[PDB]
Amino acid sequence: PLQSYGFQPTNGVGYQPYRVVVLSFELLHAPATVCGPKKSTNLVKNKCV
Amino acid sequence: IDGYFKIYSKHTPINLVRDLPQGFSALEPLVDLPIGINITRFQTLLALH
Amino acid sequence: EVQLVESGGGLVQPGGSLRLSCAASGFDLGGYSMHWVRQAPGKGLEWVAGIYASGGATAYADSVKGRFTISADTSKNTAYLQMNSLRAEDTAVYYCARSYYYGGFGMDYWGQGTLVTVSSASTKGPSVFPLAPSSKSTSGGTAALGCLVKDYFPEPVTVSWNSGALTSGVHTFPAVLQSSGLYSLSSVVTVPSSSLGTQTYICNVNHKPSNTKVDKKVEPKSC
Amino acid sequence: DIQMTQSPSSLSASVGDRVTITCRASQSVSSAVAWYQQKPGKAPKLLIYSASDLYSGVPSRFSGSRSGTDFTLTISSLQPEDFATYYCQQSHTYPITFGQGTKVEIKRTVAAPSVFIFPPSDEQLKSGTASVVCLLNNFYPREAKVQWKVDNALQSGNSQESVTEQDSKDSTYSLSSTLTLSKADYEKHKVYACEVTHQGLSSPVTKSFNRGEC
Repeated sequence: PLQSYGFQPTNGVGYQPYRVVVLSFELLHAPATVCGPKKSTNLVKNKCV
Repeated sequence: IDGYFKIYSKHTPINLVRDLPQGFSALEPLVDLPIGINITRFQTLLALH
Repeated sequence: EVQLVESGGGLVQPGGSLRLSCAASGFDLGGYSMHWVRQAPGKGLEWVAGIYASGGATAYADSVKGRFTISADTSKNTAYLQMNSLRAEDTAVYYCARSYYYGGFGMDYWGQGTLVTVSSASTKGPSVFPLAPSSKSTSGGTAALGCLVKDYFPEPVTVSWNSGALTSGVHTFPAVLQSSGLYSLSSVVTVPSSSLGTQTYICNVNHKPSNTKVDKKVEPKSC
Repeated sequence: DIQMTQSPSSLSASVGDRVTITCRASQSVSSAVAWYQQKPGKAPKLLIYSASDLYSGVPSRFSGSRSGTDFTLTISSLQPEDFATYYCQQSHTYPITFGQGTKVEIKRTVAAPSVFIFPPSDEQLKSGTASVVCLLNNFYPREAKVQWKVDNALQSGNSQESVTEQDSKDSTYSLSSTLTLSKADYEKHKVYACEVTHQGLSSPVTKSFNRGEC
């Protein structure tokens, strides 16, 4: 069912190989982990924040 | 709870082995585990020589 | 750049045989299946056969089984088709083409095609007859003179008027192969009708393949 | 052995327009349907190797998609270099098969033919046969026929046809059709006619002659 790919430096852009990574996100109603900063900033003291 | 197994714990020396130790104590939280399984039953594990 | 180049065409008497071949250039046939396909005049494309260059394994269309046999040689980096018991129905342009392994991919490299014909009347000049113009003009004030060209073989034939000087107003049709085993076509010249009695209208029917030609004069007649 | 059907038999599109040609395998061939572009006198060019696999060297204009079994081939902005007959090929199951081929027209002006009826000439009749000739000149759409009549009866099977190429500015072309009678049969009929019909003609044009005229 599978065929070898002739990926060569002599190929045009449509046949040059590309490395691909696909990011597929979780659909869980109760997520945790793989998180990030919520536009995190620095602490400021003696000012109204 | 909601797929999360929650663990709290405390470990102390004891004088009373017939019953559990007396006096107020609050257990330390350890972890919220995103597992996704149904727990209605359990067993323990021993090492065997 | 990879090319595939065909040769070996020509006429086969009905019931005879012909060997076709193609050479690969810029590409090593091994790893590919080499295929033969056919294009009869007036028809689309039919597959004939395929051979795996690196294995010798083959497949044939049901329509050619027992008649068309193929082979390949990677030392020569060429491929062959042996066509036996050829009939009039097998007149076609025969093509070489290739694809990966044994399938799941279409054919990438193609030759241009060489014509193989079959006919009981393999060498004929044309028979050319004039067509009288209508005596009454059509829209634009024009009228036309013509010729019917028939029973010649092989095709191509080049047809032009006034010995090739007249292209103006010239309408020509392609030749088709008739039941006679010979080819035929027709043409007219449409000009303002008074010009039909002024200009010369000779059908120049050229057959380089038969080493011949006919110069047929067409002119107005009572109509 | 999986045969495939293509449609339309011809498509009409101008330079810069879109072309849509489809092919339907009778059996699944996975996505292994290739497409070719053929001009008269040339080998078909490989455009596509499989439904979503385009060949380098093929204009970026060529693309397509599938719906169920059927594959649709399109050209997003047709150029003069793309007026060719398009064919499908399946490479899944042997024998390898091809579709029928779809022509592309340049989509110009529709016009009725100038109808020229040419009764058999005295010179042509020296052959021992008689060929009644009618030419439809400079007309469009591409599909047209002559309804040939002998003694005003519609006759079917004694006719012959050949068709010429379309004009690069008008899309028009001429149609050649004839009737073959032996000279002896020609002489036995009195009335001959060319009833011209086509897809754009609401009023058939009929030309006629009596036996022995012209």
